[PDB]
Parts: sequence; structure tokens; C-alpha cells
Amino acid sequence: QGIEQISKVYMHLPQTDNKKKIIITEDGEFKALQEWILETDGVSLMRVLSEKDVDPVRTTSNDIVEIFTVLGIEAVRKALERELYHVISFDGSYVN
Amino acid sequence: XXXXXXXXXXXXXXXXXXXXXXXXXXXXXXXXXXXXXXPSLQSALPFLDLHGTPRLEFHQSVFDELRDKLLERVSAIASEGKAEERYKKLEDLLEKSFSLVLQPVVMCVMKHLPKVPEKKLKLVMADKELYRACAVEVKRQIWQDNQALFGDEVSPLLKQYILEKESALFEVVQRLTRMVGKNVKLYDMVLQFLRTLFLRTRNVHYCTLRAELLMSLHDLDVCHKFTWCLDACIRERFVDSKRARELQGFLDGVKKGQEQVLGDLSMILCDPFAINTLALSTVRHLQELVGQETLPLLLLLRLLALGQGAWDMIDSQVFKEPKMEVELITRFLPMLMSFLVDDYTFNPESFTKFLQEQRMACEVGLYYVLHIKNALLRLLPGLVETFGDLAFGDIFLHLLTGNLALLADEFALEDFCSSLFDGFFLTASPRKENVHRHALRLLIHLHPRVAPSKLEALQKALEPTGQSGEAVKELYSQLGEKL
Amino acid sequence: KSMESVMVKYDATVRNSINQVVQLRYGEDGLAGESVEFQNLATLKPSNKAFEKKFRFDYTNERALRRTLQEDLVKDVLSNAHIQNELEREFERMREDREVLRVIFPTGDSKVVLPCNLLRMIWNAQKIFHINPRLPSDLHPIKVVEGVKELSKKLVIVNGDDPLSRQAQENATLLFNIHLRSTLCSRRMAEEFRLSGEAFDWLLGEIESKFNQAIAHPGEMVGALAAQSLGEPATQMTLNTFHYAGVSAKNVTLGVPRLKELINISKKPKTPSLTVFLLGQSARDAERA
Amino acid sequence: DDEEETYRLWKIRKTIMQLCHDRGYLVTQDELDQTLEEFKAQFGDKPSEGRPRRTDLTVLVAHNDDPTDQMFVFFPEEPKVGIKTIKVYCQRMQEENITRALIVVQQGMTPSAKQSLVDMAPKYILEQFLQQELLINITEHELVPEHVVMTKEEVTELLARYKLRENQLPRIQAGDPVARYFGIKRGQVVKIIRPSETAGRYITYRLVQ
Amino acid sequence: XXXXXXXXXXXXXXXXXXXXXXXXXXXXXXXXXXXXXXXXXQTVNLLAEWLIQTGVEPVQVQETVENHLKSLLIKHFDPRKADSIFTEEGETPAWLEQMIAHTTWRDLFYKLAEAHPDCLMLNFTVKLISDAGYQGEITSVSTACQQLEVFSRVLRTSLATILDGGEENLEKNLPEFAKMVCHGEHTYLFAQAMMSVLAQEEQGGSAVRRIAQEVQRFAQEKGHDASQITLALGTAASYPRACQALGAMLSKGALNPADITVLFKMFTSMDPPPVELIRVPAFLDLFMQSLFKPGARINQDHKHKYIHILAYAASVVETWKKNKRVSINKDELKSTSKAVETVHNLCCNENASELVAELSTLYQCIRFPVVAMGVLKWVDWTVSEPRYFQLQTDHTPVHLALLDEISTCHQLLHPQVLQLLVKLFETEHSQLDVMEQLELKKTLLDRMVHLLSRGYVLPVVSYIRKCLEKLDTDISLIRYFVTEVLDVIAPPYTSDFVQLFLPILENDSIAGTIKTEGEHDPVTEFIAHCKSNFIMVN
Amino acid sequence: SNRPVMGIVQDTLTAVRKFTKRDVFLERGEVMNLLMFLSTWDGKVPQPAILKPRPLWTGKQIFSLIIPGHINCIRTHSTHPDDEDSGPYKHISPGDTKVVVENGELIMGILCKKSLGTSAGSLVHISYLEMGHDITRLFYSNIQ
Repeated sequence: QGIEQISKVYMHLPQTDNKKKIIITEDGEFKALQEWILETDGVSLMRVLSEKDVDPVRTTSNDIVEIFTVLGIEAVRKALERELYHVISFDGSYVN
Repeated sequence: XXXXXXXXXXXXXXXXXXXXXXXXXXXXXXXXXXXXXXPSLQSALPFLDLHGTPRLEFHQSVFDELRDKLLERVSAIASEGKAEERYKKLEDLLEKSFSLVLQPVVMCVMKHLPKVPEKKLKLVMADKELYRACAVEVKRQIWQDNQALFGDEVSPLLKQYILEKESALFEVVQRLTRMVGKNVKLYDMVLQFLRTLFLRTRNVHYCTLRAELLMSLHDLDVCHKFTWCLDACIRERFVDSKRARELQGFLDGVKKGQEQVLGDLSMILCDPFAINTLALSTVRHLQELVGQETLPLLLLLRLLALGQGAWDMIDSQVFKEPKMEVELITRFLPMLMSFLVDDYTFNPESFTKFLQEQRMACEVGLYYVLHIKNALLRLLPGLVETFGDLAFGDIFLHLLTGNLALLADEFALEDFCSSLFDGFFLTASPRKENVHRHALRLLIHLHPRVAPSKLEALQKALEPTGQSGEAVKELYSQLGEKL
Repeated sequence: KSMESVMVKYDATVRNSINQVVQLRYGEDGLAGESVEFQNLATLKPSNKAFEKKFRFDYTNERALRRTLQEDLVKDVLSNAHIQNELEREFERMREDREVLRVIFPTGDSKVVLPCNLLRMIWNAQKIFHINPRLPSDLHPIKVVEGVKELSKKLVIVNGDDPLSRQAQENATLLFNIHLRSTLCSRRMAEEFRLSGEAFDWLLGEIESKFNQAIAHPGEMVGALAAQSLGEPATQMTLNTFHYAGVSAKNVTLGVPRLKELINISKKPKTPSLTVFLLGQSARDAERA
Repeated sequence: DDEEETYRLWKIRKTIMQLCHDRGYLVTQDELDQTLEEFKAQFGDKPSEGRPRRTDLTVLVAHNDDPTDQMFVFFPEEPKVGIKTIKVYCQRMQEENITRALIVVQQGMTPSAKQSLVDMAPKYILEQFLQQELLINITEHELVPEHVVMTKEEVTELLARYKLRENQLPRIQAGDPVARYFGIKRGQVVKIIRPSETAGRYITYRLVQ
Repeated sequence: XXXXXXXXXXXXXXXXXXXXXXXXXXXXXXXXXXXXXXXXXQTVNLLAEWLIQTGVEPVQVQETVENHLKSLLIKHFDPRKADSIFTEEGETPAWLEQMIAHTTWRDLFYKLAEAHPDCLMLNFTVKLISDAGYQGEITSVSTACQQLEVFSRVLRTSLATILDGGEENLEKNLPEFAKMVCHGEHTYLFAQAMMSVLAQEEQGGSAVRRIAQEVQRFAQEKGHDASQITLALGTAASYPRACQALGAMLSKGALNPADITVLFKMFTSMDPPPVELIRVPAFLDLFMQSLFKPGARINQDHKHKYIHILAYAASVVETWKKNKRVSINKDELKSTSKAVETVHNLCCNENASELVAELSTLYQCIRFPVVAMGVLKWVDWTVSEPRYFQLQTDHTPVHLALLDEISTCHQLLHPQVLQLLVKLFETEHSQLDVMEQLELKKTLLDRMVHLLSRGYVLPVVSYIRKCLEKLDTDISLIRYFVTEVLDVIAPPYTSDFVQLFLPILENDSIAGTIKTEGEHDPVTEFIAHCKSNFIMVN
Repeated sequence: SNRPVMGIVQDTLTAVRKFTKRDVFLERGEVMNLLMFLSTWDGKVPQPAILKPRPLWTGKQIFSLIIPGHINCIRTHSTHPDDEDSGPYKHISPGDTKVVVENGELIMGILCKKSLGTSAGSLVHISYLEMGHDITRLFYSNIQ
């Protein structure tokens, strides 16, 4: 079963709204739907993205070179931005 | 005003309520009634409104003039043009044209009104239609102005052509507004009448805007489609050669065309965009064949197609122009002489003089090779002999193209020779040619040893230039020069 | 040492030592990082009906106009319908800005850094000009609309008139003009702020001044500034300060080594991972998950 | 499996339709997003030696203007494509007058055929794509912003407004998967619209190197 | 002699009086004589229905939209400056005809708008709604109930609605009933007096007493000090000082030990008060608060007095033979006292291995209803502490096994039991593992299945449908609920259970119910029985 | 991080938190001792918050003499109850835990590190932006 280059995958419901699916209701008010997300321990995009019942849009990654093979250079600029803001603002600090 | 069924009764009541007593209760009872609304609200309107206006209910009818009109779209989009709903819409439109002197009937005709047997007759009975002619343009405006209204609207094409002439000396949405109500038969009749009238009167500028209007048929509006599929490569690529070679092969194997090949050659023929495109493609192909060193064969067929294009409008029921396979080498020998002078000067004037005095497509080709210093300075006496040889109209546009190429070059002696060529031919020049000369002289005066003499020559071309536009542009150039 | 030469040139662009453009305007807006504050976009995150209740400036009500405006301005608004058309057009622009913000910010938060603190400037104008907001105000809302439009013309990141420069000026002050429409609209100035005419002229002058002070200075050594701005929190961060999770915890190793793995592009990271979002019903079912 | 194969062929068909539409071609609207069941009806629900086999669904599309050029898309039967397989496609192309084409390889190309694809690049252009590249339209991903190819006139306008050269723009690889998606060649500036949390919108530019 | 009319003939009344006696300068008269500058649009608006006959909808919605626009105009151009004047002037043919025909929402919104003026119009429309057969049904307004003839009849029809409703309608109608009768406290006095006179009868007055108790509970929620009204209605005021003590204590909302010694000196004598003074449920709720909170220690000396007061409240019987008692008994309140004492000791000792140890004695205790209600409140106040679920035995089902015991041995506590379970099920438990949260939800659904087994089924399945449809929980939890319910039930099937259990099963996860059952067939049997019951499924 | 870096260090910060409490009152001599150290004082002793029985100044008045220009900020003290702004007393704080500086004068509230520290939007950051930068140098020196 599954793909290669991957160890045990952990699934969970998120708490912070960065991973919670933020939808816009018909009266225009935002809403945080708490839906199941997976989180692997290896890396292989363009093969997990190919799987059925997987959101091919919001499925990000942790490794940058693998995104640069898959999603290009400007998606790597966005991913490096998000990962760098993550490692900076984990301990509550702020950098502009 | 207008008198409907209830309106005639209203007029009769206004006549019979003018005298004879008839107290207000009986008069108001015999006058009219509102069968929809309740009597309770009509009696509470004095208790609540203090004699208000009920026109907000008519405002709701104006909402019905959209809303049931959308229901008319709900009649139109569900059953795919329902005939019974269309007949009900026609009966309501007849009642609204009889009752209203006609915005709800205007929207009910603009929704969908094809196949109305007394529709065009009912519109011609209300044949003033000044503002209605722009609002009834969904279906009713088609085929009613084909007699004289299309001829009245034709003049704005010439107005936009004059606007483009004045803008080049320094539309898209309107043709779409014409093509909003536009079918195959009306478009064919307008195209045929405008092509006959233009090829009789001028055959100069109307072909370019006709090709631009045919290029504005991209929104799936349905020979002519093959003409659009041909002119897509003319519009898209500016220096298209291999696609142009495929188009020349496609238009060379034509059948016995009953004016369709002549119409295609008319549409290809007179467009400054398309003429410049064909000239640049032919000159790029000539330069590629000079790089191959294999002069005659694909540039010859392109030049022959361009010459057949340029000679279309002189007569009707014609095929093309001759090739002159011996004359082509004599026409392109000065290209080889210019290449030999460039090869000598990067490491003959008499041949170009004799080849420039014996003279259509090859003339414009040699004028479009003028963009690409000893070789040009030697061929320039051949250019003086050419400008003394033919002296045509559009040669000043070729001089403007050479001036754009020289402004890309940035050279002093070439600019002085170009100013000498622009100065020595003020005898039979138009207002546009002198205006372009003054606009190029506004870019003149890089050197201060001849610029005061040209500042005096601006006044020396004011009195001899009896056209007020040329002297007004010279005064404006002097005003812009002092800033 | 990777970025000791990345600076702001005199066309306000960000070029390295060899004149290669890194950014066309500094920080994608042209604003230096000192003169900006955390502000709240009021257009983002109400409902539709709360948005229409709070921003539309309903003109048909008599008594609300009587309470908020002076009677000459009330009959000026109620008489003319051109002014009513312009107020409806600015509410059209605020619905357009709401849709633009909801595309920009899919997460429902609005704490965004922007140069001029507009709510504090409105409150400074109130305290300088001695408003007494119980009384009906005396600024015409068409003066509010036209002053905001002239002000959005005056705030220039990108010079020029050709439409590439027009689009660059539009994009550089997109978010700030959205916030400037949202804070300085007709309804909030009539109802919850109540500035006067001279207070509003002072306000527009102050917004224009404090925006022109926040432009990134040509010559600023942006590269060394950003490298120090990232490396100075590097010493305060710690891999071992965070407690940890006894349950699976996915070895996230945030801190100095993750910053290292981002800084030198490591093809062998210590912990690669994914975040596999499930598509449909499988996102709301533990069994399909 | 056979249902998995018709799902995979339908997703490759969908992604090629979106690729042709984003590249600027004539893609019919129902073809641009058809249902899997519509694909199974039109082609036959058995890729395992049956009716929706390869070479049946070679998609020919023309351009939205200048309708001469076409890139009629190829689907080889074999997993590992080679030169003696692509010369049949070269024969089908030289039978025509059109120079662009896309092949959708299943496994990797033999590298001699990779060199062979470059060995006719001025004559007629061939791009190749693996199956895993075309099971996801990567332009729909949220990390991928809006890439738009710019015309040469807009490039001249860009360089003349900012007074900079093509050497000075920030650049992009030619083997970039979004660049491979749009099929851009070397020296062809790509404007990129992305939302910024500090200005709203930011348009950057990537010349291709 | 004007002859200047387009469609002003409909305004032929006030024109005519301005026509014969015009005089002076009749410029305005002539201008208003031709101020109807449009055509015959009062008839062409009737022709809009004829155009709608060609439209999509030739129905009664067009006249409804016209009447709605007329109502919006009459509310927009409402004559609020001369509202009471126009009310008090004519009122005879206009309001009577309007309340005859268009009494749907017009005068109701008019009395919702201002309601201080137009007393002639308010009185005429109120009397016409009194002339309406079913009631008071138009005047459904929390501030238009300030007229006595209106409010009495509205109270009557709402009581008829609730008393024909039942226990299911007890949750739905009671705020819509209680927002009226707690709006004014004088209306509360009127309503509670009617509750008293109706609950004088033992032939169905218990539901009236129940509705009175929920209205009193809503009055305590919203902010009344309504216990003094409650004691003033009661017979308890016939014995003054006990009722005065209850008045001060229920005005403080807390237990004073000295106050219960004052009560206890009056009880357990040879002259007890009539037992309906102590049966008031807010008083027993304050007993549960002061006695069975996990904190809130009681100082060991008047403790037995507390337990004896609760035992006398929930124990003794009487025989009111013409407003006198002749045979009461006290022979089970010693067992009740022993049970509540053992339970308060088990809630005082706060030692959880001991809670597991004496669980057989605690199962002996919850045979009693007051014990079970008290343990239910204690487990509510224990389990709903945040960060409780950190002792984990089988994801801590011990207190939930006490929920199963309370649900087993009684039936009236089942709404409170379900309320506790759906309060815990909606509560997101932070700092737990997500699988651990999911198994906690599985345990709560096991408890809901146990409530479903003991008869109380329809609110449980109604909540499961409510949380599948509205504001959805995890689908796997509903699948587990369906799996555990269908592993225990068997035909015959009552039609309400089929009607309520069908859409959760057939819509939204058919497939997950059957994986490996085999020996007893899955949902297929319920589908077959559902086809065999109904009339096809419909 | 578009915030100040200076802030108010430890002993000045505890002494200014104890200073700006509600129950701090100052005798006339102690006021005249404190106002001797303001560099930016225009020589006008303010009107006392308590005139009778004894002329008795509140520490927030001296702190309003510190706060320069006319700056306006609303901050929350570190022990502000989160359920205070829900119910009543959201403008009359019973714990004095809602900092309002208004028209350059400290209306109310106790100044913890969330008011004077290096957090963004603090009193010193707004004193930097609204007033000058020499004025903030004076503000730091006067506080210390």
C-alpha cells in the first residue's frame, strides 16, 4: 500500500485556523470548518497530489527542493516565505 | 397623447365630466376602478397617505417591466424560443404600443421579437424612433435602416477615418455596438454595398477598416469565414512569411471565382497595415534569399501576390496581374548593388539610377528597403531621381518610414540629406506631407549651423503654403520650439 | 554576506550590486519598515448585512440625517440625486474592495501593517478640533468622497502616466486605498466619527504627509538591514525551549536547525513532511481518512 | 486495473485541455471540463486492450487567433518511448505543416530520444510530459500564482519604462514546470500576478533563461 | 367646466368640492386637477396581471406583491404626526374594512411601529382581532400585549397550543410563550394567578403547574425575583414565618444554615406545614447546588438537618381529604436520609479509587430519584470541569456508567441526561489527542445508544439528525451510532422511529455501515422493512 | 518588527506601575520635588485632584505632565480582566486596568510593560510617531 519514500503518516484535526478550512458563508461571514488533515513523515509530491480524494490545491509541503521539482520557482518563493515565517513566528516573535 | 382601450374611456369621461353636474361619488364610481388592489387599502390611503400618488405600484409595474421580462426570458430560455409565449409577447407588445406612447414595450421587443408579421409594420408606423433607434436595436433595428439609416450611419466611418488621419499626423466598441444587432443577410448587404461604393469612389481607406470589422467577428457570429481564417495571420503576425507562403499557396489554387477571389484581393489590397505587413514580409524574404544567395522561388510569388493585390480595384471581373519573370531580376539588382556597396564599406550608383528611372509592388519594396553610410550616400542620387521620376501620394508615407528608421539610426548627415529631400519637393505636396515635414523638422535642429536657416524657411514656407493648416502647424511648431 | 549590496535605487526599485532587480518596489509596496503600524481592515470580516448596515450611508431616512448632519447639508443630500448616485458608487467600490480583500486574505484576519494609523489620526483630529460629537456635523459627505479620491491621487509610489505605471501605482497602494476608503467613508464620518470640515482638511493633509514620510528612501541598504532583521531573532530562538508533545509530535525541529535548512538549501532535511488536505466527504469522515 | 486506467486517462485528458486553454488555444467548453462518465461514454471504459486505448485520443487543437499552428497531442502506447517511436510522430507531423506537438510519456524517455527532441528544435518543436506531471494542473495549486506570458510589444514597453535590460530581470528556468506548462522558450518575459499581504497585488516579471 | 383630466377622475371627490367652490386663484386647483399626468395606469396596473398571464406566473403572488408594496408605502408614508388624530377622527369604514380584508400584518406592523399613539386605531384593530375567530393570532407582539382583553385571550390560545403540544412542544413553544408573560411583571402576576386557579384541579392541572414552573424558571433566568410572587400564590403563606424564611432565602438564591434550622425547627414536629411548600423545584435545585457541588463543603453539624429536609421533601405522602390531612407517613425517609447521606459522603470524600470501590453502594443509592438527580448534577459539575479527561481507564467511563445507572433506574431524568450528553458532545476538548477525542465521542454515543435502549429514543435520533444536517459533526460518529443502534434493535417498528431514522441512514454514507457483519445482516434489513412498512418510500 | 527597541527598563517600570495606580497621592512638597526633574515642564503646577481637605495630587497628574504634546492611546494593563469589556464598567474600570492617554493627558489605567515597553502600539511608539524623536528622547529621560 501507499507510495515509497514515506514512513508512518499521522492524521489530526487542526486547531489554529491556518490549517482549518476557512469558508465564506452565503451571508458573507467567515467560518472555520475543522476537517481532517494528514501529515506525513517522508516527502513525495506529484504522487500524493495524484491520489484520489486528496485536495490537489492546498496540499503544501515541508521540503523546498521537492516543491522546486514539482511546483516551480515562484511557488518555492511562496513556500520559503511561509516556512520562514513559520520558523520565525513559532515562538511568538514578529519580523516584518 | 396616446389613447388605449382604457384611455379612450378616460377621454370620454374627461369629456362627459366637463359638465352636467354628476356629484363626486357617482363621478368617481363611473370614472374607473382598480380591480387588483383592495378597497380597504384604497380607503386607508386617505387615512394614511393624505392623498398620495399610486405610481409606486406603477413602479412595481416597471419592476414587472424587468421581472416578467425575465419571465419572458424564462419563456425564451426554457422551451428554446416558445411560439405560444412569443405570440403572447407579441400581443402584449401590440397592446403596449397602442397604450403607451413605450419603455416596457421597448424592453419586451428587446427581449426577443423575431418572426413578428406586423412587427416591422408597427415599428414603421412609429417611424420617428430617434432615441428608439438606439434602444430598439436588439432585433427591431435590424433591416429597417438598410434602406437609408445605414447610409446615414456610414458617415461616422469616414469621421473615424479622418480622426485616424489626424492622429497619425502627430472604432472597436462602436463596431461591436453595430454588431450587437447583426445577422448574415444584413452584414452581407452592408458589406457588398460598402465594397461597391468604396471601389467606385476611393478604394483607399475603407478596406482596412472593413478587414478590422471582419476581425471584430470573433464572438461566434458565423469564403467569408475562410477570409477571416486567412486574415488572422495578416492581423496577428507583422512579419509572417511561412504562414504568408501557405496563404499564397492557398489563394493561388482558386477556382473560377464569381467575384469572390476579387473580393479577397480587394480585402487584401488596400490596408496600410496589411500593405506594410506584406511589404515587410517580402523584404524580409528578400533579405533571407540574399543570405542564401539564391535570387530568382517564394519571394517572387509573394511579390506577384502583392502586385495582384495592389491592382484589384481598377476593374471588375479580373483575375490578377502579370509576373514579369525577366523584370524581377532587374528590379532586385539594386538590392545586390546596395549589398555590394555595404560589403565594400564594411570590410554602382548608375545601375540604381537606370533601374530607378524605368518605372508598383517593387517600388514600395525598394522604398521599404530604404531603412536598411557610403552606400546610402551613393544611392541617394538615385533616390533624388526616383523622387523626380514618379512623385506619387504615399511616397511621403515611405519617407516617414525612412525618417522613423533614421530616427532609430541617429545620424547627422543622413538627417541633413533627409531635410534636403523634404525641402526640395514642396511643389505638389499635400497638407499631410508638409505637416509631416514640419513634424520631422521639429525633430530637426540637432546642429546649430543650418537650424536658423530652417527657422527662416519655416516662415519661407508659410506664405507659399496657402493651406491654412500647414501655416498653422508651422506656427504651432514655432510655439512648441520656444518652450 | 549573501545580501550586503541589495539596496534601494533612485527609481525606488531594489537592485543588487550588478543592477539586477530583486523587487520592483521595496517590500512590494515601496514603504520603509519604520513608519508602519498594525491596523484593522474594517471591510474584512463582517457579514453582508452588517457591511451594508455599517458602510452604505442610507440617505432616505430623514431623522438619521437630521441627527448626523446640519439641515442645509440634509436638504442638499435629500434634494440632489447626483450626490445620491455618487454615494451609491462609493458603496459599489467598497463591495468591490470587499471582494478583493476576501481574495487576498482567505484566512479571516485583518491585522495588517500599513503606514498611516488612520483611526488614531481621526481621533487626533477630534481632540484637536474639539468636536463634541453629540451635535450634528458640518462636513458634506461629497467633500468626504472627493477628498478621499483626490488623496488617493496624491499618494504616489510609482510616477508616470503610461498604464504599466498606472497599474504599478494601483497595485502598490491597493491595500492602503482599500483601508482608506473603509475608514474615511461617508457613513462612518457621518455617524461614528463626526469630523468637521477644517478637521477633515487637516486630516487629509496629515494622511498625505505621513504617507510621504513612509516611502523607502533611495540609498537605504535594505539587504544588510533584512539580513540583520532575520539573524537577530536567530540568537533568541531555541530548539529546546519548547516543551514538547509526548504524542507523535512529527519531529518538527523548529528553531536554529530549521532556519539552517532553509538558509542553506538542504536536499537532506532532518524532517521532511507534507500536509495532505483531504478533498471532500473524506475530510469530514474519520473512516475515509 | 481498468477503472483506475480510465480515471488516469481522463485526468490526463482534463489537464491537457486546461493546459491548451491556458496556453491560448481553441478548447471547446464542454471538452474543457467533461465528466468522467462522459469520457467513459465517448471512449469506452476499458483501457486494458480495448476501446479507450492510446492513440485514439490524440487531441488536435488550433490557436485562438492565427488558426494555422497546432500542437496535436501525442499519447504513446509503450511506457518507455524511444527514437524509432517518435519518428513515427515526426512522420505524422511532416505529413502535416505544423511544428508544435506534445507527447505524454508513461515512464521516462530514453535519453538518446531526449537529445533527439532537441535535435529538431528549429525545425519543429516537441515537448514531453510524464504521467505524474499531468495528473494535477499545477496552476490550480494555491502556491502557484498567476503566470501570464507577455507579448514582445509589452516586453519593449516594460524595458523602456523601467529603463533596464533583459539581463537585469529576475529570471526563471526553461525546465521550470510552470514554464514547461506554458511551453515558453528562452527569452520570453512572464508577468506574475500574486497577492501580497503588504500591498494587495504585486506583479513581478521573469525573463526565461 | 375644467375638462383637464387624464386619470384624476378617480380623485373626483376632493376635486369636485374644489371645482364648484374654486374661486380666487385656482392655479393650484387646476394643477392638482391635472396632476395625474400619466395615462390610465390604475387600469394598466390591472393589465399587468394580463401581461403576467403571458408571463411565467399568472398566480396570486402578483396581487400579493402589489399589496406588499402598498403596505410598504403605508409604512413608509405612515402619518406619524397625525396618527392618533386620523385614528380618533374617522375610524368607522376604513379600519373596519381593512381588518376585514387585509388584517394579515398591516395593523400588526402599525402597532409594532410606535404603539404609544393611535389608541383609537389600536383599540379598533385590537377589537377586530378579538372579532377574529382564532386568536390574538395577528397580534403576536411582545409589546402590544399591554391591553388586558388582548393579553388574556393571547394567553389562552398559547396555553391551548402548549397543552395540546406536549413534552416535545415544551422545548419549542415555551420561550415563545415566556417572552410575553415575563415582559411585564404585572403580566407575570396575572399569568401565575391563572396558573394557580387552573392548578386548583387534580384532573390534569399537573401540566399547568409544570408550565407555571418553567415560566418561573425563565423569570429566574431573565432577572425577576419571581419567588416572592410564587410564594404569594401558594398556600405556604397560610403558615407565615416558614414562607417568610423561604422568601428571604429564595430572594438570596443561596442556602443559609441558620435559615434551614429555622425551617427544621418547624418540621419534624406534630404540626408540619402542608408539604407543597417544600416541593418547589428551584428550592430543591438550590439544595443540589449547595449540597452536591464537588467543592462547597458543608460544616458537619446541620448536615443531617439538610438531609432530613431533602428526605421530607422527596419522601412523604399525604391525603388531602377536603383540605385536611389525616394519614401521612415517614417510614421511608430514613432510607432516603441514609441514601443521600451516603451519596454526600461519597461526594465529600473526593477519592476516586474509593469511588470505584463503593460503586455497588452507589448503585444501591441511585434506585432513589432524588439521589439520582443529585448524582446527575454532581457528575455534571465534575465531568464538565475543563481539563478533566486526564484520568483515563477506558477513556473514563466510570461517571458515564453512573449516567447509565441513572438512565436505567428512572425515566423522568432522561431529558437532563440527554442534555448533559449533548453538552459534552458539543464541547471540544482541548489538549487531548484527536483519536482520543474521537473515542471519547464514541463513548458518549455508546451512552446515547443506552438512552435509546430504555425507551427514550426520539429526541436522541432527532439530535443525531440535527447534527448530521445542521452544523455537522464527524460522519464516523454518526456511522458508529447507526452501527450500534442497528446491532441491538429488531422489528416491529413504530412509524415515527422509521420516519426519523430513515434520512440519516439513506442519505450521506450508505456504504460505511456494512463492512464485516455477515451473521446478522446490516442496514439492508432495515431498508427492506422500511419498504414493507410505508407506501413507496413515502 | 516596526516597534520600539528602547522601552522602559525594570526598576523605572515597576516604580511607574506603582506610581500610576489610583491610590497614589502626593503632598505639595513631594510634587514640587518631582516637578523639579521634568525637563519639559512649562512652570505651571497643575490643579490638584483633591483640593479639600488637603491639596493632594494624584500620580497620574504628574504622569500627564510627563506625556508630551497631545497624543492619544488606549492600551490594557497586564492584569486587565477579559470579562471586563463584556459587561458594565468597560469605561469606568474598577481595577484601573484600562490605560487611556487622551489629549496628551493620562486619563486612566496603570502603565505596565504593555503600555510603556517595547510592544508595538505602546505609548512610546505613538510618542515617536505623532511627536518627534527629540521629544521621545525627552520623554524617556523625564520618565526615568
